[PDB]
Amino acid sequence: GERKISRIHLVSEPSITHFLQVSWEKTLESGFVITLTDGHSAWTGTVSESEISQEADDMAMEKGKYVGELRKALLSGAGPADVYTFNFSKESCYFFFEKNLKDVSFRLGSFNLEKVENPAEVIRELICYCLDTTAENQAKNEHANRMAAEAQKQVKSLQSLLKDTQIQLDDAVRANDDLKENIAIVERRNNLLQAELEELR
Amino acid sequence: GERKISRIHLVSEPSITHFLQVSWEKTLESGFVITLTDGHSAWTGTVSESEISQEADDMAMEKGKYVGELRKALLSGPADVYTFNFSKESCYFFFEKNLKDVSFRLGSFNLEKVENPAEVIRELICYCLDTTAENQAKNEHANRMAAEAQKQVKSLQSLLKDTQIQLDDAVRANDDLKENIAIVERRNNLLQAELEELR
Repeated sequence: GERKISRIHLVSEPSITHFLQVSWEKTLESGFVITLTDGHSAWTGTVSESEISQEADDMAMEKGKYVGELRKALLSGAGPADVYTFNFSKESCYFFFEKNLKDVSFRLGSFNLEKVENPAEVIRELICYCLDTTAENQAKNEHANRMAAEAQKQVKSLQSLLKDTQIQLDDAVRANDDLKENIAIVERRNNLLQAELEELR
Repeated sequence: GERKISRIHLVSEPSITHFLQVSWEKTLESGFVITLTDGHSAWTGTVSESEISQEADDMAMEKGKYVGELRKALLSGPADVYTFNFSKESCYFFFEKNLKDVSFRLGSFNLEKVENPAEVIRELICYCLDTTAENQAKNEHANRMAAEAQKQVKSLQSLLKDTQIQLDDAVRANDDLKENIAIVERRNNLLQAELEELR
């Protein structure tokens, strides 16, 4: 499947950066695993397709749009706009977040995240993912750069060749115009000469 | 400065991944800070310029070559060329280079256990997220440029062929025209000749 790891700010624990890892198979709508960690402990919960539907109708908003909101809130980086606000109770292990508008805010979602017994394993796997992804993109970046450089050389050569050929074509066209002019002239002369000869014979 | 985070396996804990974070100003030779973590605890030590030089002379190895070995061992080849050992009791960390039929001690330093491992780990994760993001963007951009350039190549090739077909056709047409000009001009010459004979 695929995953997105983001920096998150919890109102309840405001002085340190927390990390939110969300993973899903093909789409977020199919359901997803959501993990929260502070670099020491880790809380994990699973949200099902039906639970997404449930949360969507509790707010009387269309399911698809709600999934879009889930994407913007959970899968992106929270900017200065402060559109979304995040809270987590370590007692109830309940994770809830609001959307902020002008002059009003409403709860956009909430889920239970069970404290894991193996936080270090989760953290190691997370870091490993980041390392692997970096490596993969670095290799792909080199190949892409190789291909780009090669293609760019070919582009310059092809530009030159195309231009030269275009010039030759223009020359040939002008030549063709002049030639048709001359054939007309010479054929007209031929008619007149035959005429002269016939009238004199 | 600079930083490199690498995945390593400790001989004492073979199935568990540890992370080695090495940071240095301009070169590894200047000295470096090294942190080891298992995602729960963290150990940190500092290696000085002089300590590197000393260890190099203790091994009767040339300074540059030893620094090169340190780079390959700590910042970077075939699997398990280098092997890592750490005692959590004595906080003694040593690493060897392994060859066929021989292995030698490459380096060793003391790492004090930090009281704030979570803070260290969070900072490390933050760095990883940034680097991952940067390379994702950089790769994404690179693919855009590559795809664009290759598309341009194909389009130009196609366009070149079409233009070179048009040119060939135009040239042949001109050939036929010049052929005809010659023929009719010959006829005219003969006709003028007749007229002259009749004058």
